Amino acid sequence: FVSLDSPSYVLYRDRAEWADIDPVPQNDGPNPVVQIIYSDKFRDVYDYFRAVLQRDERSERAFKLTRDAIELNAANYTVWHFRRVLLKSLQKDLHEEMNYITAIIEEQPKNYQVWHHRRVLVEWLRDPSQELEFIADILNQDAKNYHAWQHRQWVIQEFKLWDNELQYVDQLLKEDVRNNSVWNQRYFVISNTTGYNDRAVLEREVQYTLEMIKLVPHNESAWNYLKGILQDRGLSKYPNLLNQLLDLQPSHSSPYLIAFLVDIYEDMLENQCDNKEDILNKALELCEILAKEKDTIRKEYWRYIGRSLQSKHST
Amino acid sequence: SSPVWSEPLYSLRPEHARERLQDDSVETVTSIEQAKVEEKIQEVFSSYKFNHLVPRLVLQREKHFHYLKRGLRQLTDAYECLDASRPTLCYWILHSLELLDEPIPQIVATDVCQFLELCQSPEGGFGGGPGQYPHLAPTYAAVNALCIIGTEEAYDIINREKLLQYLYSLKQPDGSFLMHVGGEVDVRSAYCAASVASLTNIITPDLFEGTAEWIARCQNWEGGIGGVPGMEAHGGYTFCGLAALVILKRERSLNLKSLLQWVTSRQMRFEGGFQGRCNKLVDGCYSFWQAGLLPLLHRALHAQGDPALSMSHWMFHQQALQEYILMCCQCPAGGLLDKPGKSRDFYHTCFCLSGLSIAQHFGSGAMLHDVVLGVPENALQPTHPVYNIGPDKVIQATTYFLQKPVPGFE
Amino acid sequence: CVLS
Ligand SMILES: OC[C@H]1O[C@@](CO)(O[C@H]2O[C@H](CO)[C@@H](O)[C@H](O)[C@H]2O)[C@@H](O)[C@@H]1O
Ligand SMILES: *C/C=C(\C)CC/C=C(\C)CC/C=C(\C)CCC=C(C)C
Ligand SMILES: [Zn+2]
Repeated sequence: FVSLDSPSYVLYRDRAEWADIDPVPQNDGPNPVVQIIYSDKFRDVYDYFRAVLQRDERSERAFKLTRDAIELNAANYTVWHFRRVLLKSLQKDLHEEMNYITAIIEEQPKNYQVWHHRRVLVEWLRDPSQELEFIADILNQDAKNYHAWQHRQWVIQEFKLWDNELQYVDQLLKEDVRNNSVWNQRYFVISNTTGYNDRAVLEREVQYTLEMIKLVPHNESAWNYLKGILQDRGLSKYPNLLNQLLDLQPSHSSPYLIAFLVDIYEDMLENQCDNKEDILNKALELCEILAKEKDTIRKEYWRYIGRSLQSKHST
Repeated sequence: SSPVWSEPLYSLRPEHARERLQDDSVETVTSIEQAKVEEKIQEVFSSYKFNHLVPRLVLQREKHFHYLKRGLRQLTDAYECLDASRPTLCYWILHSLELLDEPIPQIVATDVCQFLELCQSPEGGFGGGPGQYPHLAPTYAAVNALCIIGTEEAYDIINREKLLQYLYSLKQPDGSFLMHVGGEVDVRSAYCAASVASLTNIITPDLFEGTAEWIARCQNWEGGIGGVPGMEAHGGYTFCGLAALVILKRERSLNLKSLLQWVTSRQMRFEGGFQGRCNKLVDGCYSFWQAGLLPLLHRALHAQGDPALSMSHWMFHQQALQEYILMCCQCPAGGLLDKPGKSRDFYHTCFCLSGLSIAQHFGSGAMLHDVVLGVPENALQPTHPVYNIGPDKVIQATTYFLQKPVPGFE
Repeated sequence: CVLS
């Protein structure tokens, strides 16, 4: 009806239709700590929320009240919980509620409660038809909104909407190839569809990622994805990769490349590679280079790697 | 070496300029935002250098103390958005004072006790404020706050029998926990649950059945941990997950190698602080979420008999982190923050300090090695990496509660 | 930066 900011808004203590119920003040005790100096409007609504909650009044008036409590503080999970109780008790139109939550989320996209609420609504209606489009809009405003991506993964997995996600992924990666949330979604979509065991899929991915690395050599995301899809099997299992990288090093000796090389050597030494002494030596030289010059912020990490390599493969 | 009145800084070395972003001439929103911050941070850094004269850095303890002391009692309406997180505001502020080694007047302590008592639900746990349903976030905060106070009065306020029942009413069959009845699920809940359960000594064999397995499923291809299986690696959720498994003595369920390499890569080569996710901006509050992971990893690896572990340092740039917090994260008026240009708040104040303390103190076995950058007074009180409250406070509380039986169980 |  009327919003907290509308010119015609009226405090609840002044509403005739609310006269029959006494407001319940919040009991902070005689000597309050972390006491918030609420605005008159804020306290007004909460004093009445407290009342309806205490009485467990499943009414249309209470339902409208929660809407105001939520606008005052959308992070109040108690209100949200009660609101859902009312949605059921009153048998409210869930599609109407979806429109509501849609607006709420647009205003406050980084709130835990709002997203959880929308997930409950989609569960109740078993209707995801609006999900991907909605989420895409949120992501269009903040491509890395965590709650947004989490919700999207849930919808896709729960309702099996995989068909167009890889395309979505490419779209966003074109917009910002530094978007780590998008590289993650990529792994999410592939590992859940074709999987990475299909060697044709793996190669496509390795190619794609190498191509992105060449386009933007200092984009850590691509490098992490490359190591991510090959690590389980073992970096040393892909001999051509080492060669390719060694060829690019003289021209792209970024800390990412040098680091990847140590990662490979590590795995090689772990799998009884040939020329163990030679591999260890190149690995230690790189660790020193990363610690003293190319990646000094991680000097301690590298020094550790150096010592680990020695304790594991010196002989 | 240098005179005592001048102390060379890592962030001011001429070669430190090389650490500036290389966008490969390919700009996207990400590089553009990163470059902007770097531009501002370089300016800040430069303001602390006067050619070869580099005055000692100073943590403004008094300004911080006065900001905190005020908030502990009263807060403007700007905090209306945290009305469902007051016990959390309590913990943030008290831990900050604790870290700053500023004593808590007996009167204030008793008032806080009463307040938290008013927030306790009859069904167990604590809510965001009096009359609010219980929630693990504030429950976690309320127990830590009571343990920071450490009096038997504080300890006894917790209704342990109902607290255990409450944890049970949030346990899911897949090993996870709801944050509150009918609420959302993610790794924060496993860490809240385990934190309060182990401190108050209310852990049953089945309480955490399947939880370690569930947390492991949260570590991803990046090596870090996401909020839920499949999601992006994130400093906050990663701290939650590891510390939870450390409590459950199940750290081994994770690939510690990928996790270590992930977290160390999260410290910004230029800023000196930590980002929460790869390719995102630096933020003072991760100083704890991220850097705090190192001590947990050190402990986990040390228990495995790792011969290559350091006996004097955490595997991150302790000095660099201290330079970011001290030169970029302090509000002149008191309190700490995200980064230059942001406004202060008790959340950032609590965590910037928590990280600064981890960055200054190393401990492992009988080995202790401090690195307090700047004036000696900067030294903060140590903090427990799992619970992030005084180590002394953790020992006192666990000892106390170990003396009570697990509610209705043998 | 909301935790909850
Ligand atoms: O850091 C990788 C590491 O994490 C584990 C879980 O501890 O698995 C994660 O990463 C895999 C890709 O590396 C994914 O297939 C899996 O779903 C995700 O949980 C370990 O198996 C792995 O060594
Ligand atoms: C900019 C900071 C952001 C977005 C938050 C990231 C941190 C997270 C998710 C940590 C959450 C921790 C929890 C719920 C347990 C700790 C609870 C309290 C300190 C009250
Ligand atoms: Zn922050």
